[PDB]
Amino acid sequence: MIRDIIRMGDKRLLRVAPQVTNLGSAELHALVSDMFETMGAAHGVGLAAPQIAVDLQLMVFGFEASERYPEAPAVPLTALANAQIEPLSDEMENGWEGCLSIPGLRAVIPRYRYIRYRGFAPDGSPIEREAEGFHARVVQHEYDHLVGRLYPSRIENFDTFGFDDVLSYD
Amino acid sequence: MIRDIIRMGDKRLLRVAPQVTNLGSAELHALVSDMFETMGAAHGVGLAAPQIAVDLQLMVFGFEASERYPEAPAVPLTALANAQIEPLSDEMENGWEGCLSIPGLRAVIPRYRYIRYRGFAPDGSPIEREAEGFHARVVQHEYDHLVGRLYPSRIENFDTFGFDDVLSYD
Repeated sequence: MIRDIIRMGDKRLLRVAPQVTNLGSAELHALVSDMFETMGAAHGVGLAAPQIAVDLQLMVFGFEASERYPEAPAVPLTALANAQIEPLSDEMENGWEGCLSIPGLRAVIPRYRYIRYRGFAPDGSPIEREAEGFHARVVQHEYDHLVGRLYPSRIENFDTFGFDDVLSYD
Repeated sequence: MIRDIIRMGDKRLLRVAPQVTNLGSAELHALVSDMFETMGAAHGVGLAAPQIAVDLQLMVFGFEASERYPEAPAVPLTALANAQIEPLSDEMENGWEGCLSIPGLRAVIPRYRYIRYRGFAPDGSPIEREAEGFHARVVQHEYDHLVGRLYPSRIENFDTFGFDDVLSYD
């Protein structure tokens, strides 16, 4: 079932979400399944549970081909609960971000180029991966949602913030 | 003639506009007349020339009744060239701003509560006024456009930034 994606301005995206405590549950599986479906219909690369108004530390992401990027490399389809993130270097990198809670817009955002993230698959088994570049950016972006942060508050260069159909920054 | 209002992301809003040097001209009068017409059709409270892609230090503003505010007090219909602004106190005040170059959105922005602004009416006669509150905010906002600045880059509290139909901040 496709959920409504709530848009920026909705208090519910400002919350710090509590942990997922029903790993392996049929309820949790139904929720993630809805998440992938919603992300897919909206052509997202990632989706955080608070974006469909569920106050949980849960995100889905990944894709083979993005209509949106387009030529970002493939990121594996992942559902990850109780995400915690550590950078593996100080190196930052600028890239375009957008949000389905913010349709039409985009901006350039510095993120860590190299991270390890840790958490749980919905069946309860542990996930830990090192990631870089676009992969790492997506997971940093979705994580911010879990902690009530959106991308505008990370913009350093405001010249790069605008509507997707109007921007012409490199 | 109603002009297209260009939207955020358009490089042309990032420019520092040169002075108006054709005061009293029929050309300048036609341009301001278009500006008021455009502002009116879009229900704006102010409009800066760069927002219709004319690279000049010129702004129009004012209204009796705003659909948008609504209950802001009346600000007189003013066309002002070569605006220069000075604050008359250090007192800052938070209020909602929006932009027709940014439709759907709004945020709370600190501005000086008290300013003097100076410049020229289109016939060339000098204008200098002291203004406060909403009046002052409008003129500070339009001025930023002349210097290639938009409101996101003035946001301090990102919780207050969102879509007009979704926000519920006080």
